[PDB]
Amino acid sequence: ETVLTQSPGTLSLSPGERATLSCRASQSLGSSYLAWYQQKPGQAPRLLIYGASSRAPGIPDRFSGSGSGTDFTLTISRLEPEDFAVYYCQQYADSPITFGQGTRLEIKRTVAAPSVFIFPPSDEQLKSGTASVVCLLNNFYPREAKVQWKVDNALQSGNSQESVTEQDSKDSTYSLSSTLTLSKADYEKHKVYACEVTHQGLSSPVTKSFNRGEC
Amino acid sequence: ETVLTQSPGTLSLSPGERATLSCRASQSLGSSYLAWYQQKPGQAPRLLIYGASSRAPGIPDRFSGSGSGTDFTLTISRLEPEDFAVYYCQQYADSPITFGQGTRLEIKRTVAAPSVFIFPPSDEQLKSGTASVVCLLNNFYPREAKVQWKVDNALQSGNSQESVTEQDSKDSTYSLSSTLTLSKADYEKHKVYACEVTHQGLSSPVTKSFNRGEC
Amino acid sequence: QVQLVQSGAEVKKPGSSVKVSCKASGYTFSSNVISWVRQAPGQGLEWMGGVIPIVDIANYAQRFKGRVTITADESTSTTYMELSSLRSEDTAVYYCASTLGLVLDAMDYWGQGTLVTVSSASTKGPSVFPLAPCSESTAALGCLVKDYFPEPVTVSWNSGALTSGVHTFPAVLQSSGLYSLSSVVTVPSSSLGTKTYTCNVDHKPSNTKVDKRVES
Amino acid sequence: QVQLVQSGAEVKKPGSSVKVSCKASGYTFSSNVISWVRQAPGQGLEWMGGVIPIVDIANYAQRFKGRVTITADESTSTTYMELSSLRSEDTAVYYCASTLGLVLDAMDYWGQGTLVTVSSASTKGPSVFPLAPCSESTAALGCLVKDYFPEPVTVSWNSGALTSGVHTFPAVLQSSGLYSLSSVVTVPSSSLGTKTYTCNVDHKPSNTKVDKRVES
Amino acid sequence: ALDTNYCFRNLEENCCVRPLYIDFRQDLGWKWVHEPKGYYANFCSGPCPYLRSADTTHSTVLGLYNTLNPEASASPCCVPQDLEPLTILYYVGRTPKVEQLSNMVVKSCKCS
Amino acid sequence: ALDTNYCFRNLEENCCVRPLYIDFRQDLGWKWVHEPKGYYANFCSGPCPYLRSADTTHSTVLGLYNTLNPEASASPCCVPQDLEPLTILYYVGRTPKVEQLSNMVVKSCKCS
Repeated sequence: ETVLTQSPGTLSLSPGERATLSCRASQSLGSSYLAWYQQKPGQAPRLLIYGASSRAPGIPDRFSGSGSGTDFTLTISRLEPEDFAVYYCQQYADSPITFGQGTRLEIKRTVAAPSVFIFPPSDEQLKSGTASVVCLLNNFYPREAKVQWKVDNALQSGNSQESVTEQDSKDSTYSLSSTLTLSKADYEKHKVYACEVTHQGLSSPVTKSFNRGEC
Repeated sequence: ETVLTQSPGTLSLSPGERATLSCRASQSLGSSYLAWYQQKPGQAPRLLIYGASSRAPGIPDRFSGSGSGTDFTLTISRLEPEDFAVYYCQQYADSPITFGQGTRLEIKRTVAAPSVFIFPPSDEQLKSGTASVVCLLNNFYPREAKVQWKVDNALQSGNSQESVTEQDSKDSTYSLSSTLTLSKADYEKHKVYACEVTHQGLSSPVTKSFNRGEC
Repeated sequence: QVQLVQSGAEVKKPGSSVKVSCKASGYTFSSNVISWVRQAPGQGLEWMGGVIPIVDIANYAQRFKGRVTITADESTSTTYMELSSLRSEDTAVYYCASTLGLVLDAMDYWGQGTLVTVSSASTKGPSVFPLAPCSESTAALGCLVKDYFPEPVTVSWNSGALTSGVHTFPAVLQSSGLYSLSSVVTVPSSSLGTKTYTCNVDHKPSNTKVDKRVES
Repeated sequence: QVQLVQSGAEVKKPGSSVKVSCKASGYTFSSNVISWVRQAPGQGLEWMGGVIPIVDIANYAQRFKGRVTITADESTSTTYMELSSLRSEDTAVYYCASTLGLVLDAMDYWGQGTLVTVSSASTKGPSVFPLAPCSESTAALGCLVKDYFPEPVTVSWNSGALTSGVHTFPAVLQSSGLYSLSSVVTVPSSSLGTKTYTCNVDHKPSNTKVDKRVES
Repeated sequence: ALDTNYCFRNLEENCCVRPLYIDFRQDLGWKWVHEPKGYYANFCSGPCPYLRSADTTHSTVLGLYNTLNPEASASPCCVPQDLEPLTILYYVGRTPKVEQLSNMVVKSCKCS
Repeated sequence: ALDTNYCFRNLEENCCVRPLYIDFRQDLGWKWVHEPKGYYANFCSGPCPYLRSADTTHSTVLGLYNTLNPEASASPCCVPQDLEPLTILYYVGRTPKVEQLSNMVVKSCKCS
């Protein structure tokens, strides 16, 4: 009923910079009915600010909230590493309680190239019905990559399940796993297979392909 | 729905004599289901025997019960002065509880002629409304008596409000008090009045009488 | 020495409900069963019914099933018999006794009793009158209390200075709905006009105490 | 300091109902209202409703106005969130948290979470497939777990050794209704006759253990 | 739920149902019942710590309260919760009567 | 009958209602109520001698029993016979809510 809309959708900044998240309510909230939570991958939400600008116990000084009415803002002055995660705003002025669509604050780092690697279906899987063709993208940034396979030079149709890892901790990049899961059906029908991948690197789309062979 | 019958209805004897008061039940009452009470003027009956021959705590050895079926008998061995009262037999072998018609135990003594007296309708009584005429037998025995008034040789036992007194303590006689309540309607129109009596202790009946006169 | 004390006597109009009580002085109430027996004037004993304590299961008598309601009460250690829609015959002394044990036993502990008078009449009376003679030795005269209500009436002579010969009689109920009893006493003619004979009558219900004398 | 311990994850059949629970450390259960918020895979938080202890009055988000039920049991010192008429969409992480004070406040104390997965599935998996590719310098070896269910799966390498280079992916659901993930690992071409390409895959639910080797 | 089925199978120290035989005469002086000669009416005994079978919200509050202030002496009590009846046999004169006395035996107990 | 109208008006030594004020915040930690700040949910206490407002036949029979066997430990306890509600005012967000909590206050007492 009362919708909170946080922005920006994603905020990539370098450690130390000042992070400024926003939340806009469809209706007015008092001066003390909004809240801020941070969510670390695979963890319950951590309460940061209540009312507004009211720091929850044990929360660091660098976390300051502010605002009233409809526009509220959470500001992390000096960004430490354990600050890059997901941030949601919660309102409790009018039932039901409602959160924001969230905001992703992640590490901004020098662009990097994705170490592509095509993979051919295993013998232990091909002697069976299915055929899972794997295509990797080792480490890149800002994970702003679009992928499309080529069935004998042809764009794809709803056959691409691709998950992505979380920005690594030792290096700060992402790894993707694009998979064209098609059975022996259209497999033993065509022959050309490629994993085209256009990435922000100045019009240089690489495409490692392969003919159907073994070692 | 279960009637008892004691007898005699009146038993008269002198202290020291043995009194044998019996009670015959409608239906049987086996044994240990019939009680014996005593009742002096103005008191709650006192328990003597329950079931039978089992006398209540604190009761003189002279008091003893006996019998079964429909024939129980209370026996007082050496009759005492304080032992002349009314006795009832009670059954509790079948609801509702029921009692005997009672039995008087009056002390016996020589015959006594009634000292018949008469009174005139008092002046203060003859004032508001009309007065009543009072007759009075003093001390007789054995209470065998009937008393008819007289109005110029006339009366219909329609105002025969006579009541006897309890046997005396000093001596042992009764005293009857027949009242003759009338109105000026039939009083002022007659002259001769009399308390015609007949106690069967008299070799001859008597009848004190009087013509309304004065001091 | 276990006692049962009933409530004061009461007078009520026909078709009404009286509520007599009984006081088991102290402790032996539950371990006992309380029955109710009533005695009509000059009549015998009627078994009203009974009730068992703690559990409250009363077993009335057919003759009264429907109008009598014997119920006990332990919070006050007293049982109350209750008869409604009273006829004139209901008038009598209501006794409350405890049975020897069973529900239908030979009660051994009785109350003092309660005089319940049922009739159409009001608290009034009495009409005291003297009784004169006018000859021969040792004549007797008397007194009279007429048209009173209710029954409670004590009649003495000369503030109780007279007992020998005094004969207070049993009241009676005429077709007038009011009570009236006669009273006399024998005395020597030699003490006539010399000593004074007063008829100290008493009536507890309505505040009344009358006196009277004799002469003729 | 207050600790909240929810029940363990659960797998359910559509149409059935799941009952998750939250364990409260006594000294604060009776004085804290508890809300329940769930979170769907890669989605936002949804407040489901809540309840006040002792008084047992709960209110729910209109969305679940008729199939959710939050109650509390002070004895067990826990609160139960029972959701029935289960749908596939209901599959998500159900968190339980205590509010700062009011019925509708911010929440400072949460639970670990409870994964309630609604699937028309049987515990079947995982299908481990070894896959290798091929002036290269460096390449990677991808050990691919294929079809399996439910989704609580761990995949260590070489009995817990090779930790650098590893990229254990997020298991996505397939139209077949089962999950599939991949443990790709970049490595220097300098590793050939290394003799240790162990790919340990512990599917927890079914009693399953797997260790493959990648080559060619 | 502190019933016979539980209080009787464990040696409880807190509030629970205790067994008790009451002989009709020797104990109550009811020389009016035929059969039985007595019966197992039970009772309840034992402390009522917080969170222990709270009859009402009050009992709960009074429990949560008395814990932090035992000095006030307001700890809720242990009292019967569910009571069963005891049938009996008594004679009226000579007719036999079998009636069922209500609320005569304790089966479960609560803290009120 | 042992209610406020009698228990308070006297200095009863045995089973009776006893005044007691409980502050929501301070005594229960309930930071959710708005008004009142607390209330008078009383309690009951004091010996239960023979025939004192016995709840059931049982409570009566156990009464007579414990009277003769003091060291058997089966004296009926004193517990609320009458409870009343307690209207309260709490906020669900920013909306006044006036509900009625049940079995919150002891209006009278008995020996169960």
